[PDB]
Amino acid sequence: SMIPHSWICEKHILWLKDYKNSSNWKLFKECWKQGQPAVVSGVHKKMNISLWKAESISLDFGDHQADLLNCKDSIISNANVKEFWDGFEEVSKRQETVVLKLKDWPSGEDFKTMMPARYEDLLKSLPLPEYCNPEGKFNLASHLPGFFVRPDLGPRLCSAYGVVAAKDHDIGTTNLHIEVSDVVNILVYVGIAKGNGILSKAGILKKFEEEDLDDILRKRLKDSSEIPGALWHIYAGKDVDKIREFLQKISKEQGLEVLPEHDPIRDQSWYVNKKLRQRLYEEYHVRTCTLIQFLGDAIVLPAGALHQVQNFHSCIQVTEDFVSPEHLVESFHLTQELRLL
Repeated sequence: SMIPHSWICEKHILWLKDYKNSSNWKLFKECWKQGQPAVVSGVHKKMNISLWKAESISLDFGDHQADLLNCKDSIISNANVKEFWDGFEEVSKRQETVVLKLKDWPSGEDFKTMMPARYEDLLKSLPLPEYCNPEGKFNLASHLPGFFVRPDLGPRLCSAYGVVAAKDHDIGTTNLHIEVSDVVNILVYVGIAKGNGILSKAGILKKFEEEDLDDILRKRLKDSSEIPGALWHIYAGKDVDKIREFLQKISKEQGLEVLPEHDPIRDQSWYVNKKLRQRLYEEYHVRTCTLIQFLGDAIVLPAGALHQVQNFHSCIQVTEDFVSPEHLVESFHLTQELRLL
């Protein structure tokens, strides 16, 4: 009856250590009720390696044109999809180089229909299936009529460079934002970049080690079988109002503050860098949870939580609005009353 686990971020996040343990949902249930996020590690061991590599995604889907975003300014880049992928692990092939992201490509029904093998593999591999799989007893997603859920309810593939080559840790690959539904975020591929004098795998490990981490996290990082990809900062949903007030104030101390009653959280315009996070804590006593997402880690966030992401290596993440076996009771009404209003 043992479910291997620990807590990280001063007991804010449950770490389920065994993706293979079929009772994970029993412990998750109790922490989730309290609004605690969770991380399930090792999900890449269930997944089909060959579907999720950059090389295979690039080959299979490289013919579809899409916009590339420069993560520093969120302006659409001149780069096309082929040049994006060419630069994923080869810094010399990048447009100082910039941090590009291919966001939500593909996503929603198109992910399901145009990448059906990946979609099938995702379904088979989702952790906490009672809560995250469409057929889960506790997942309402498939059940709620149209009006009550986000219109974009579905899987999303995101791929982006790490910020390391640009040498600019003020860049977020995912800016601070709120989740309208519960979501699970799986890091499915980590690409080590080379070229143009970029810091090596070992130097990037050192860069991870220089962050303010929990003892538990540093220990994980010492394990050469685990591959760290991205740095996350996660906020409790109950702190949303204070964070918004803080960013508005910071916006006013800059220029920026022309428009009245702008919502910097809705705008998705901020990456809250180290200096700002420190200032936020002092001024509002809002704590930052720091996580490192390693390959195979599935980060499970409740509706209302806020987070931002900064890839260090190149990363491919798949997100699912996160469905749910075993509670034909709880989360089979967060899309039984949520497709619907």
